[PDB]
This record gives sequence, C-alpha cells and structure tokens, in this order.
Amino acid sequence: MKLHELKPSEGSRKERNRVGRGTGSGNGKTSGRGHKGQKARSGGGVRLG
Amino acid sequence: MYAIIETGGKQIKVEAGQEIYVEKLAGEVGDVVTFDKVLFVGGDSAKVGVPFVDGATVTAKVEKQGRAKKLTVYKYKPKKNYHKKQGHRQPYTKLTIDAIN
Amino acid sequence: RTTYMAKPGEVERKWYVIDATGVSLGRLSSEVASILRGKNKPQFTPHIDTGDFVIIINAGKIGLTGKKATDKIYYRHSQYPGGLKSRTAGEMRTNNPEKLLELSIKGMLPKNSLGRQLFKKLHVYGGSEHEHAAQKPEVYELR
Amino acid sequence: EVTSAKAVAKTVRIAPRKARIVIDLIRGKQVGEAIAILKYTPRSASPIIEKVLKSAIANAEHNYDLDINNLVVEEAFVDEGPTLKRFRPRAQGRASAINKRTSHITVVVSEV
Amino acid sequence: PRVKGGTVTRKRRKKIVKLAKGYYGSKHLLFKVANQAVMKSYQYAYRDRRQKKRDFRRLWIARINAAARMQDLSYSKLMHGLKLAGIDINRKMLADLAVNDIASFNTLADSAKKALAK
RNA sequence: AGGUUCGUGGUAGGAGAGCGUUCUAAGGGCGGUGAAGUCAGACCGGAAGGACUGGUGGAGCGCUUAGAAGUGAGAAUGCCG
RNA sequence: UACUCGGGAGUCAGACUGCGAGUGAUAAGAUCCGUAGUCGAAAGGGAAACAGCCCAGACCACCAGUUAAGGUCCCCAAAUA
RNA sequence: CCGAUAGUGAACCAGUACCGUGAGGGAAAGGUGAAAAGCACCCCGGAAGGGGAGUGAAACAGUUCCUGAAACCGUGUGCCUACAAGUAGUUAGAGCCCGUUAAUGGGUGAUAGCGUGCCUUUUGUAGAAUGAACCGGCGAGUUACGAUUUGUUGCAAGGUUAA
Ligand SMILES: [Mg+2]
Ligand SMILES: [Mg+2]
Ligand SMILES: [Mg+2]
Ligand SMILES: [Mg+2]
Ligand SMILES: [Mg+2]
Ligand SMILES: [Mg+2]
Ligand SMILES: [Mg+2]
Ligand SMILES: [Mg+2]
Ligand SMILES: [Mg+2]
Ligand SMILES: [Mg+2]
Ligand SMILES: [Mg+2]
Ligand SMILES: [Mg+2]
Ligand SMILES: [Mg+2]
Ligand SMILES: [Mg+2]
Ligand SMILES: [Mg+2]
Ligand SMILES: [Mg+2]
Ligand SMILES: [Mg+2]
Ligand SMILES: [Mg+2]
Ligand SMILES: [Mg+2]
Ligand SMILES: [Mg+2]
Ligand SMILES: [Mg+2]
Ligand SMILES: [Mg+2]
Ligand SMILES: [Mg+2]
Ligand SMILES: [Mg+2]
Ligand SMILES: [Mg+2]
Ligand SMILES: [Mg+2]
Ligand SMILES: [Mg+2]
Ligand SMILES: [Mg+2]
Ligand SMILES: [Mg+2]
Ligand SMILES: [Mg+2]
Ligand SMILES: [Mg+2]
Ligand SMILES: [Mg+2]
Ligand SMILES: [Mg+2]
Ligand SMILES: [Mg+2]
Ligand SMILES: [Mg+2]
Ligand SMILES: [Mg+2]
Ligand SMILES: [Mg+2]
Ligand SMILES: [Mg+2]
Ligand SMILES: [Mg+2]
Ligand SMILES: [Mg+2]
Ligand SMILES: [Mg+2]
Ligand SMILES: [Mg+2]
Ligand SMILES: [Mg+2]
Ligand SMILES: [Mg+2]
Ligand SMILES: [Mg+2]
Ligand SMILES: [Mg+2]
Ligand SMILES: [Mg+2]
Ligand SMILES: [Mg+2]
Ligand SMILES: [Mg+2]
Ligand SMILES: [Mg+2]
Ligand SMILES: [Mg+2]
Ligand SMILES: [Mg+2]
Repeated sequence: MKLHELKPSEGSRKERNRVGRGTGSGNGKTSGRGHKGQKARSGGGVRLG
Repeated sequence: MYAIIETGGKQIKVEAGQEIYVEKLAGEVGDVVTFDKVLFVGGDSAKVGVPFVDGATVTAKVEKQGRAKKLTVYKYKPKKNYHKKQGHRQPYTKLTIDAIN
Repeated sequence: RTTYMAKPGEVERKWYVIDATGVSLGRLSSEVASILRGKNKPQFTPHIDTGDFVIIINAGKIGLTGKKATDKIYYRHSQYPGGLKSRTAGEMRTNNPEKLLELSIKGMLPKNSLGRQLFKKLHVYGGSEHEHAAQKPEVYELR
Repeated sequence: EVTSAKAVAKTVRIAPRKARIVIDLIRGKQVGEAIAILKYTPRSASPIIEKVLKSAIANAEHNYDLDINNLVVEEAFVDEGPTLKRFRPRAQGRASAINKRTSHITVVVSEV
Repeated sequence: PRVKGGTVTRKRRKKIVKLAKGYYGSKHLLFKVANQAVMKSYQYAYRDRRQKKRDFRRLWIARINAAARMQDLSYSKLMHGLKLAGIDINRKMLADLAVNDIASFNTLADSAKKALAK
C-alpha cells in the first residue's frame, strides 16, 4: 500500500470520549457524575465489597 | 384587470406583467405555468367563483428557482444548560404573469 | 409582502358635533372613543392617527341611571400624606361637566403616547354653542 | 497645496482632563484671538498650549509660506500618554495608588 | 505536543460582538453582555415569528369589520354569509378589496346578503 | 438506491455522527508579482464552522489520507497584566 | 409489546391539586400514608399579574384555513345577538 | 519536548532587587535595521518636543525601536432626541441618508404590539439567595501496571512467547 492512502480496517479503531468540554456533547458541567455525593468527588467511591 | 389565484397553500393577487414569488413549483427556467384555481376576476366585470369561477386560468413564465436569505433559528432555556442552533433557507420560484383569462 | 399601511396626513380627518342629552355616560363615551381611535374606517392603522375630531355639546344633561348621581365617587391624591379628595358624580355634572366627560372618555383610550395625542382631539361644552364654527362640524347620530 | 500645518508636544506632564478643558476654548478661532484667550485664562495648561500654538504658526509661516493674519485653528485635541505609577502611604500600614498622567497636545492651523 | 490557545478564541468572540452591533452602550462592545443580548434577541425573534401571523390576522379582521359596517352588516354576519354561499376568499384579500377596490367588496357583500337571507 | 407507515419538548443520564487547534509520515502544492498574523465587508454550509476581495504586515504556510495529544473557557470571593 | 443474558448510568430533600383515612382543633401553603393528574424535566392559549388550576404537547419557513378552554360596549380580535 | 504568563526560580550582571532580628521566602525584565548609514543644516522653545531637509527598501522602522488585538481615552460627521415611566431588545413601520461578495440590499429610526439578565443550588429563583468592575493570557478525567466486556485481525484443538 502507499503511505499517502493508508486506511485501517473499519470498526477496528474508535474515537476517545472526552468529558467536560461544553454542554453540547452531553458530558459537560458535571461530566457524567451526577450531583453532590461521595461518588461525585475526586478519588471518591468505596471499597470493592 | 386583476385576478385572485390560489397557489402554495395561500391566495395571491396578480396582474399582467407583475412579478411574484410563490412556493417552489415543478418547472424549469423559461417554462410556462398555468394556475387553474381562480377565485375572483375583477375590473369592469366582477364575476366571482363558488369557490372557483370556471375554465378561466392564469398563465405565467418561470424566471428563477432559488432560495431566500439565510435565517438562524436559535432556542435556549435559562439555568437548564440547553441550547440549539439551526440555519434555514426557504426555496421559492419567481414568475412573471403573462395573461389572465 | 403587500398590505396597505397609512401615512401621517394621508387620511382626511373630519369634524363631528354630538348632542349628549339623555344618553348614558358610558354608552356615549364608548361610541366617542371608537370614533376618536379611528376604528370606523377601513384604513385603520394601529401605529398612526386616522381618527376624527369630536365636539360634544349639552354635556350638562348627560344621564346617570340608578343612584350613581349621589354615590359614584371620583378620587384624587396629591401625593402628600393624607391628601385624598372625593367628589360625587352629581355636583360634578352641575359644576364641571366637562371634567366628568373628559375623564370618563380618557379612561377608554389607549394608555400610551398615541392615546394622549388622541385625547387632544376631544372638545366638550356644557352648554349648547361651541367655539369651533370655523371648522365645518357635521351632526353625528349615535348608533 | 499644503494649506495647513501642525505641531505636537509629546509626553507633557499634565493630566489630559485638565488640558482638554482649556483647549476647548480656542477651537475654530482666529490665531490672534486664540493667543489672547490663552493669555488671560489663569489655568496651568495655558502656557503649554500657547507655546504649541505659536510653534505651529511659526512652522506654517516658514516651511509653507502662509500669512499670519489669515490663519484659523482647525483642529486641537489632547491625547493620552504613558502614566507614572506612584504610591501614597495611608493609615494602618497600607498604601494607595497615585497616577501621574501625561498627555499629547496637537494643534493645526490653516488658511481661512 | 503543547497546543497553545491562539487565534481561535478571538475569532469566535468577535463574531458575537459583531452580531450585537447597534445595541446601547456596552451591549455592542463587551463580549459577556453581547452574548446575552444575542441569545435574547434570537429567542425574541423566534417568538415574534409566531406572533406576527396573529397580529396581521387581527388587523385584517378589524379592517374587514370596519368596511362591512358601512353596508349594514357585521363582520360576523358577513363571514357567515360568505361561508354559506361558498366563497373561499381569505381575510387578507378581503381586506385588500376593502382598502382599495371597495366596489368589488360591495359586490361580495351583496352576494353574502343574498345567501344569508335566501 | 427508491418507496409505505409511524414519529422528531426535554433536566440527571445512555448511544451515534462530526467541526476546529498543535505536531508527525507520504503525496501534491503557493509564496518578495507579497506567507502567517491583524482590520473591514451586504458571501457559503443543518451546527460546530469555511471561503473571496481590499488595507496594514514583511517571511513563511496550506491541501488530501492516516497517526499522536499539554484539545476548544464566561463564571472557581480563580492567578498575572 | 414482553422476557432472558451482557456493557453504562443517574436517583433514594420532592411540590401542589381532586378523592379515602390517621395526628391536629373535622386549623395551616401543617404532618404522614393510599390513589389519579400536572410541575420537576413543558414552551403555547385562559385565570389582570401567577411552577402545581382549565385547554393543549413546540422538527423548520408562510402577510393561509378550522377549532379547544375562555370570550364578543371601549382599553382589546369577535353579538350594544 | 517548550518557545518568553511556556521551558529551570533564573534565555537579560538571579538566588540578584525586595521582605525578615534570624532560620528563611523570593520576583519583573527577549526582538531598530542587511549595514548606524543613529536624522548635517534651517525654523518655534530655556529645554523637552515638534515641522521641513537628508540616510534608508521602509522613519506610520528614530535608542521597550518586528507585528500592534480588546478594554479604556478622544476629534469630525449621516440619522434620531427636551410631555417622556425604558433587562434596553424583537415584530409591524413612515421619513431621511446611502449604493453591496447584487439580493425579495445597507444606516438611523418618529409611532404601535410583546417582553422581569447569565451561572450555581433548589419542591420552587426576575429574585430582596450565591458569583462575576471590564478586557487579554493561563486554568480541571491523564499516564503506568492488572481485571472484565464489545469491535477488528492472524492462527485454530490449539494459541503464544518472557528474560
Ligand atoms: Mg466521539
Ligand atoms: Mg444530558
Ligand atoms: Mg458550564
Ligand atoms: Mg455542584
Ligand atoms: Mg450521586
Ligand atoms: Mg498590615
Ligand atoms: Mg506604621
Ligand atoms: Mg510548538
Ligand atoms: Mg484560553
Ligand atoms: Mg437602533
Ligand atoms: Mg429530542
Ligand atoms: Mg412534538
Ligand atoms: Mg456517552
Ligand atoms: Mg503572484
Ligand atoms: Mg513589482
Ligand atoms: Mg503555525
Ligand atoms: Mg492579509
Ligand atoms: Mg479546514
Ligand atoms: Mg487546556
Ligand atoms: Mg476573566
Ligand atoms: Mg487585577
Ligand atoms: Mg442493564
Ligand atoms: Mg431509603
Ligand atoms: Mg426521602
Ligand atoms: Mg410523598
Ligand atoms: Mg391541606
Ligand atoms: Mg407540604
Ligand atoms: Mg431536578
Ligand atoms: Mg405551561
Ligand atoms: Mg401559561
Ligand atoms: Mg387571580
Ligand atoms: Mg424556572
Ligand atoms: Mg373590537
Ligand atoms: Mg511575544
Ligand atoms: Mg519564565
Ligand atoms: Mg536586611
Ligand atoms: Mg536586531
Ligand atoms: Mg532637537
Ligand atoms: Mg526633527
Ligand atoms: Mg521628513
Ligand atoms: Mg528616498
Ligand atoms: Mg525582519
Ligand atoms: Mg512598535
Ligand atoms: Mg484599538
Ligand atoms: Mg400631559
Ligand atoms: Mg417631543
Ligand atoms: Mg417598542
Ligand atoms: Mg428552601
Ligand atoms: Mg435589585
Ligand atoms: Mg454558598
Ligand atoms: Mg459580589
Ligand atoms: Mg478471533
């Protein structure tokens, strides 16, 4: 193949999701975390069990 | 002499030699369009249609097919983090009235 | 598109003289307000003046049905603490009928700059002769 | 051609708001009357504006060969310049800012 | 690699500040108030684009009523007669006839009177 | 690719398709007969956005297909001027 | 439409109105349950103004038409029926 | 990998200036032009600073000097404005002034209808609840190693190497 027309297999690569870049993308202000809990804090959450 | 014709879902008043803008019509530039839905013919003989008059028609010539100026439809709701932007451009057809029958 | 709009000074405004003998106050005022506003012509345009000029005579013989002649009260306040004044419809028909007709009609005109400008076209006399003989005024019969 | 001349005094230690109150008197007037006006106005900006005006007249007469007696003041304005930042010690161990402002003065004379 | 934010912010803010041209005071100079002004103007335009049709229909009805009262008819009676006869002229064109070609308006009113009494 | 029918308000939130920024690789380009930047316009696209013309500027910069991210600000009694 | 399996969540301060009860004084825009609706997350028309009441669910454009609640003397569209 | 708010605190006489009794804390600040050819001489002024003349491709490159945005401060002018109750706009609209990336064009707008900013937190905010003087720059889900699930590719009762 020629290096100026590379095309990887379709469905093998996807675009990363970035949260916190405006409200138009659906992951804006709260970034998929909800409102004011323990799970909404940096490094939050409880143990596995 | 003028007449009242129905086209594009609404009625419009016409005269010979007048240029009008209506909704998009099937027809190329230079063609001839006939409006067969005449509601009222006036001028020295006021004959009205119930609802349409008779085989009397109106003929016109297509001048231009295009789209109008650009709008920008915008909606938002305060404090709810909701916006929506969308542009619009309405197609039309420009005619010149030839004769009234 | 194409809808007719009038221009200032385009429409001819006439002069009318109206006799106010025996007619109820509000029923006369509604007709006069409609005449002044310009709603009786097919050239009506909301944002400009197309109405006529009205002269009212015999204002001292306006009617007041029921017992309004003695307990219909008009109030004013001077914006000083405790400065409210009151006047009955009676003795106001006798002393200053012009004020009675003027404020009754003024309550029916639109409350903006155009309404204030319209109110300047109303002339009311408590007697029978007006001062505007030079205009032409024509007699008008209420509907 | 070249029917007008100008002179500029740049970065003069005078606040613009105090010179734009004297320079509004001489706009659109004869040069003799303007000099007389600046002579009898007891403000602090009068000598500076007068010096600039006389310089403008002098280089209008010398470089461009016009007549002194036939001149008027077309334009006159004051523009801002760099400010020097100083401090003034207030009470209880804190200081407040002081702005020593400068200005640019321009006057243009021409034939009537 | 570092991506420093140049040339992209100003380009976007200047568009809004240009869209807010003609407003009073700082509403045509400063980005923060110009953005609010532009959003509010868009919302107002969206709503008035619906109220415009209502306003014009009211105006046409008022003019038709005024013209019909001169023929000893109400607006209600005239419209009922026109609907009963079988005439489908909208309010816009009736108002046009009333304003100018009043002869044709009177002919239509005669038709309505004929159908109404009948 | 063309049809028929039913739909198209929306917060937390789930899914999809995209615009733009910096760098790299290949192909193909323009530029002292004036690049990037900046200023002004009544142009184009469904949105993010993209052109064309002219003024200033005086030496670098696009386009197509992929790849990698210090990746897009109006708010934090935010830090600096 | 259901159901089973698997990936990702948010929510666990609710409010008023109609009906059925408790506490209260057969008080509260009170408090606590059952049942239906609306708001939350719903713009538009009527209640003067008005989250929760009455009518009714906004894909975009039109200077087109018919209706719902509510209305037709003037402000104010339509009956001085 | 960065490109002067970045990259070392420090691209420049930087652990300096400054602060503290002391240990200690700790900045700001890059660019004329290819070449100084860095403006002889004349005029106003005490000077600073200007206007000519000259050098230069350019002085609107003149010893914080490439480019020169916004806030902010001014000068001139086309339209409107001193009886009018204004989240400042939007829709209808006369008059006056212009003439474009030429198309049902541009600027200002007397008058009329409608209309209580943005964000956060809330059952509910125009809110007399919180935040922001304005403009500009900087400023927040990332990487390493494991687990699990979906997609793609190679081989397939086999697959695959680590150091
Ligand atoms: Mg994506
Ligand atoms: Mg969401
Ligand atoms: Mg936000
Ligand atoms: Mg929060
Ligand atoms: Mg939570
Ligand atoms: Mg102290
Ligand atoms: Mg002290
Ligand atoms: Mg870089
Ligand atoms: Mg930024
Ligand atoms: Mg304006
Ligand atoms: Mg939707
Ligand atoms: Mg819908
Ligand atoms: Mg998602
Ligand atoms: Mg060339
Ligand atoms: Mg050449
Ligand atoms: Mg670059
Ligand atoms: Mg350029
Ligand atoms: Mg591009
Ligand atoms: Mg960033
Ligand atoms: Mg800021
Ligand atoms: Mg500050
Ligand atoms: Mg599940
Ligand atoms: Mg629980
Ligand atoms: Mg609970
Ligand atoms: Mg409950
Ligand atoms: Mg109760
Ligand atoms: Mg309660
Ligand atoms: Mg909620
Ligand atoms: Mg509602
Ligand atoms: Mg409502
Ligand atoms: Mg009420
Ligand atoms: Mg709300
Ligand atoms: Mg009416
Ligand atoms: Mg720099
Ligand atoms: Mg540094
Ligand atoms: Mg010391
Ligand atoms: Mg150098
Ligand atoms: Mg010197
Ligand atoms: Mg010199
Ligand atoms: Mg020179
Ligand atoms: Mg030369
Ligand atoms: Mg250079
Ligand atoms: Mg410079
Ligand atoms: Mg500037
Ligand atoms: Mg007055
Ligand atoms: Mg006035
Ligand atoms: Mg208004
Ligand atoms: Mg509370
Ligand atoms: Mg307040
Ligand atoms: Mg708080
Ligand atoms: Mg505050
Ligand atoms: Mg496999």
